[PDB]
Amino acid sequence: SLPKYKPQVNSSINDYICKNNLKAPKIEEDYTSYFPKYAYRNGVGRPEGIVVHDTANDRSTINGEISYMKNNYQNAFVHAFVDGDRIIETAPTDYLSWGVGAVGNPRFINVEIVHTHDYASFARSMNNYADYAATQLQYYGLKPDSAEYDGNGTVWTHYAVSKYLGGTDHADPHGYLRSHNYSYDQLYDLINEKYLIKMGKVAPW
Ligand code: NA
Ligand code: NA
Repeated sequence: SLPKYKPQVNSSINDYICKNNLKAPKIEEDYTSYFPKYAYRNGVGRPEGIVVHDTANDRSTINGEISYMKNNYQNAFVHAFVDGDRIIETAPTDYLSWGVGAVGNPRFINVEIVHTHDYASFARSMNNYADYAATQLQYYGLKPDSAEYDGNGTVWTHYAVSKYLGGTDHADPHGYLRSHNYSYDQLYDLINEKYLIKMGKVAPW
């Protein structure tokens, strides 16, 4: 059989996710007819990676975030939102979204983490981000490569886009993940494992 993934980053939260065999919900669509449908720089259907954002909002729900975004889409919109219960895709991943400024937008799928308020719901939200991201990497034939420390790859934080590409100055998701005793590198390891499970290279949970 296939080898179990050896975690490359210690994570008691990822251990919890795996041990309890958490299952991500289905990706559901909530598209909006008036959002623009613009190409990535290499074409429609040509994303180069995916960005981790968080809503920076301790009070909102995923429904409130989506309501706000549909009203303010000319200022910002993203591809999807995840929380502890749902994965909602709000724009097709084949077209760009307005989520990470003028340099990153023509390159990357943008996904927002909605804030959660207990341990189990936070863990699920991480599992859900990672499932969605691994799914996109697989579908588009991208392999996980973290850009955090070298400015190159297919998985980016908003912070990394601000640091290496410019066009924006946000610092998500580091502070938010830290507040829940997690980190971007633990998330990345979870994306990597899930990608490898989907690609049939390591054992499913
Ligand atoms: Na898609
Ligand atoms: Na890299």
